[PDB]
Amino acid sequence: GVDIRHNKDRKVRRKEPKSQDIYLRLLVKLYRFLARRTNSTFNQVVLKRLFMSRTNRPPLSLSRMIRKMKLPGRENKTAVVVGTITDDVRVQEVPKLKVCALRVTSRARSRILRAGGKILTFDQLALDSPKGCGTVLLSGPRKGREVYRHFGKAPGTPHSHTKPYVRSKGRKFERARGRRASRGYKN
Amino acid sequence: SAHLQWMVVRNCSSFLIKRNKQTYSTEPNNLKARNSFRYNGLIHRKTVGVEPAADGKGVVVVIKRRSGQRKPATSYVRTTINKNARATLSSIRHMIRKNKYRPDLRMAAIRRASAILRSQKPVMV
Amino acid sequence: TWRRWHRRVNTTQKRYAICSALAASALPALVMSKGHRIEEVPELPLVVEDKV
Amino acid sequence: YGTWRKAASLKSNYNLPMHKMINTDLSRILKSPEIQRALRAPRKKIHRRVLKK
Amino acid sequence: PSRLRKTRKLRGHVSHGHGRIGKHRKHPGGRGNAGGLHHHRINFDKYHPGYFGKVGMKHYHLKRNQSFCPTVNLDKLWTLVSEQTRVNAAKNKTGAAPIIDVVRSGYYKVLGKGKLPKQPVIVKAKFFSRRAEEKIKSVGGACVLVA
Amino acid sequence: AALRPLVKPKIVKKRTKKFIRHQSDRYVKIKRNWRKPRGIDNRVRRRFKGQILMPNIGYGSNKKTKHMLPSGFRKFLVHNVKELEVLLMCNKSYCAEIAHNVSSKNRKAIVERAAQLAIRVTNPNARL
Amino acid sequence: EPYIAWGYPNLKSVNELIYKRGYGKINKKRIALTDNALIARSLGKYGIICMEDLIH
RNA sequence: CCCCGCGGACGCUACGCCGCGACGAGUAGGAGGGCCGCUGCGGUGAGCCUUGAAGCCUAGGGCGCGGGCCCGGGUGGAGC
RNA sequence: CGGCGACGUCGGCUACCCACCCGACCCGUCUUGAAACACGGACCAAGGAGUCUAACACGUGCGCGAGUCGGGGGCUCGCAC
RNA sequence: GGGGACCGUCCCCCGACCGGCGACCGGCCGCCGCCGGGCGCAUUUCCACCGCGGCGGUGCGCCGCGACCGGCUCCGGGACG
RNA sequence: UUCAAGAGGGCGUGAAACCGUUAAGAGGUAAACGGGUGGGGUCCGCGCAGUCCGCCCGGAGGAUUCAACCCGGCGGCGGG
Ligand SMILES: [K+]
Ligand SMILES: [K+]
Ligand SMILES: [K+]
Ligand SMILES: [K+]
Ligand SMILES: [K+]
Ligand SMILES: [K+]
Ligand SMILES: [K+]
Ligand SMILES: [K+]
Ligand SMILES: [K+]
Ligand SMILES: [Mg+2]
Ligand SMILES: [Mg+2]
Ligand SMILES: [Mg+2]
Ligand SMILES: [Mg+2]
Ligand SMILES: [Mg+2]
Ligand SMILES: [Mg+2]
Ligand SMILES: [Mg+2]
Ligand SMILES: [Mg+2]
Ligand SMILES: [Mg+2]
Ligand SMILES: [Mg+2]
Ligand SMILES: [Mg+2]
Ligand SMILES: [Mg+2]
Ligand SMILES: [Mg+2]
Ligand SMILES: [Mg+2]
Ligand SMILES: [Mg+2]
Ligand SMILES: [Mg+2]
Ligand SMILES: [Mg+2]
Ligand SMILES: [Mg+2]
Ligand SMILES: [Mg+2]
Ligand SMILES: [Mg+2]
Repeated sequence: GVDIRHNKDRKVRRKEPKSQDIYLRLLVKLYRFLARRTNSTFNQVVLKRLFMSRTNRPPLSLSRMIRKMKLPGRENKTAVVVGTITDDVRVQEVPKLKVCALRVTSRARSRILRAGGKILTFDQLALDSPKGCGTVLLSGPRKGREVYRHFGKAPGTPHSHTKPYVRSKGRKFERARGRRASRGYKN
Repeated sequence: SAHLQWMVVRNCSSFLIKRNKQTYSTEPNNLKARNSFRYNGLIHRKTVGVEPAADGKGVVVVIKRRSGQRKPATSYVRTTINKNARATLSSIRHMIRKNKYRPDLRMAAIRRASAILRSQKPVMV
Repeated sequence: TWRRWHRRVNTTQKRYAICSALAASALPALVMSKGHRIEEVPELPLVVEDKV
Repeated sequence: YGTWRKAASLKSNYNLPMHKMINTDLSRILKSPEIQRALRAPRKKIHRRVLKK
Repeated sequence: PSRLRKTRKLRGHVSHGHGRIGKHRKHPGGRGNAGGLHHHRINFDKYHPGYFGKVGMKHYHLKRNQSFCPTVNLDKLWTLVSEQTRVNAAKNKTGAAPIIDVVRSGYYKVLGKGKLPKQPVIVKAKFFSRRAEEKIKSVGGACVLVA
Repeated sequence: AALRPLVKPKIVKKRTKKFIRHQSDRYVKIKRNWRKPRGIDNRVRRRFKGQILMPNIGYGSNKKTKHMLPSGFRKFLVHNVKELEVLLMCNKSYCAEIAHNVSSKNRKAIVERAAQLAIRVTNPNARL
Repeated sequence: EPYIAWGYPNLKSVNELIYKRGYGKINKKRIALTDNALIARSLGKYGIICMEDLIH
């Protein structure tokens, strides 16, 4: 007998996409080969993002992509996102962008192309930059989800600002005892 | 595309046989008759198949031409070889190797031709 | 009787299933893999005159 | 059902779904000189366990 | 699909996953939200503060239509008109500014979140916030009220 | 005489006897089919010495000789002549056998065809 | 103290332990020291390139 | 600048195949896999069957760690 | 490298009966603790117990995406499907 | 209320340059391959039989024996410091 | 009579428990069970002088036609 613990032997991580999308599986095959047969760590990151779930591949708005592309030294670089690129109607000027995405919204696609931009899929990105040279790997806001407002410390604990689960919002719904000093306590 | 069509029929096909911990594929131009991307006789732009002749002697070497991929009526060119075994294998070797027409199927077609010819010669007592 | 026998499928889902079905019906390997004996058919996006 | 450059004229809001992979020819992509130039050499020798003498 | 559920895997296991000691019994602890101030007090206090007690003034016969006042922010303001409208105004030589009627688009109040492009515009709304009015005048526009 | 396999390795079976169910000897109502004992005090489940053994993955056969018949072949069930030609290129590793429901007239043609293709049949003389 | 037996090995004990039962932790794997290249690849930066260097 | 030889095993169901190292108790409980099993529906097997289906019986031959499964013989008589 | 092979023998660790050596208390259940002088169980067959609806929460898959969704209604020879 | 103008997407055409004939196809050439028919009718080629032939592979119907090599292990002699 | 009464008016199939008879084996620690052998028996193995097949060598026979050229057809690849 040996003195070890076996509760952490099996690392919990995606070794493949749980999706049955045959097109996603094809470009997983392409980037499984690229990650193995190159020393590019860019291919390793892209490959493991391809396995990720939809909640782990948040959409990237056009405004956020433009703002990251406008940073110094990123001219003539390809914006790579492993997910959906989304139109942001809050912006009025779209510059010229070279973009690779898993998926682009129709309105966002029209805006990028009309501004002289270029849109690539991940198969075309492999031919353009097999090692991912001259690319900016972007990601949508991972915690930009309603669930994360409810996560954290319990709402009925001091110094916790987490949203409780309520069927309705109003003066009659969970605004009394434990929420104000007049009604017992507040914390 | 061959890779895309493979992802559709790798597990869902009328030619698929899955029995006794084994898997076989019964499409017309499958050498070795195995379910595999390399040996699938439907998904590739160029394929080679070896079948016994219509009568009980010789082999039929069918290749897939490159032009009418969506026109199955004229997509396959069938030739019949009815000579001695050594000469028959040489013709199949030259068709595959000299033309550079799917060289990865050279020995599979040659072995299948040998099996067909070996089955055509009369049994003994 | 109130087992919820029916399911609603988004219209964009359903239109996208039709597009996939139509695109697959023009590829010989997929139609053959359904076992349709399209051996001697002249052309698989198979179109005939309006006279029919 | 429209084209990719025309919306459908009989569905008032439908357009053809977009490909997430334009060229689904894995063999051709992998054999392209752009891919092959960036690759390291294949490691095809099999190293089996050595019997410790 | 019942073939994908835990019941198919719990056959042959006597307690069906509920345990030998505690068993699976009808209603231990009460039914529904029973004992929210008694034996379930910690859960209600921990996860649902404010649940117990009255706060505020009640109002009989509330009519939600009377309080109907949808709002739009300034960042989304130019989306209420066509793209032709905004390019024409920008390249217009004169001082002619387009009119945006947010009531027509379905909004009553104009809020002032975001920033406006540097071009004048006439905004028609039932209500304006103080900062929305200031930002509209900063780009040389005007705010006019409607009923 | 009979068609020989490509290779005939020595087949090693870790256990040659069936795993009988606990107390299947004492009751007709309990069949020999294996069932894992889950009782709190069951001595077979607790693995006391001298008791009925429990199947586990350690008894697994060598992957090189798994599903191998004593003759060195592996079996593929066939129902007609068409399914017999899938074994044409697997002649020396896989043997055909005819399904029980196949008629006497039809399995005569299967046996005749398999003799031609050098495919071994496990039940060649099965309705005659 | 109650769980171990220990002492001061001599030169012969070190040699026979390393040569007969010497295994290296190479890439978190237990690899038998059958070649000097296994020692030099992982310990060459420290000047140790053979079994004799490891024993020294 | 292969050529007296025109030739040269296998492979790669990539959900595949191959290599190396460590490890393996388990109630309550959790999860995964199941080419384990039952019934019915959409497809598919140019599937099986009165030249004998289902079912049942069997000192018959085997396969799987196992759930179980295939085949021989008998009975049976219309489906699987 | 040797011996032996048809009406007597050769191989078949499986499977039938028997013998011997070693090991071996009857399961299920509650329980700190069951072989218990703790309960249920004579035997066999067939039946027999986490289901459906609604509402939430989180995870995963799919479509679209600052939008999304026709589920109620209506239009399509009114209906083999 | 119309009818116009403009703008955005389109449309089939009249035409040139641009990258390529592509996994959208034809005609000509060039090389190669296969097939059919002639010629070639024998130191070529092919078919079947025989040798208790050789070289390779697989494997011996059953029961046995030996040899050397390597791994692990338990022991025994001899000699040196 | 019937194809069949091993379908004979509560009659398709006809399981298990339980019982009768026949056959084989055994029997003073109740039976039953796990592991290991041994004996006997029913069967299985076309068991019974025990593989196949690639090249080459030798012997004894047949058949065209072997290569290369000519004509025709069809393919693969390349072409400013
Ligand atoms: K963790
Ligand atoms: K549970
Ligand atoms: K276990
Ligand atoms: K079916
Ligand atoms: K099994
Ligand atoms: K039967
Ligand atoms: K009792
Ligand atoms: K509706
Ligand atoms: K009857
Ligand atoms: Mg251990
Ligand atoms: Mg553990
Ligand atoms: Mg359990
Ligand atoms: Mg039970
Ligand atoms: Mg219980
Ligand atoms: Mg077994
Ligand atoms: Mg029993
Ligand atoms: Mg216990
Ligand atoms: Mg365990
Ligand atoms: Mg109890
Ligand atoms: Mg007590
Ligand atoms: Mg007990
Ligand atoms: Mg007692
Ligand atoms: Mg009690
Ligand atoms: Mg009872
Ligand atoms: Mg009682
Ligand atoms: Mg039952
Ligand atoms: Mg009868
Ligand atoms: Mg009866
Ligand atoms: Mg009896």
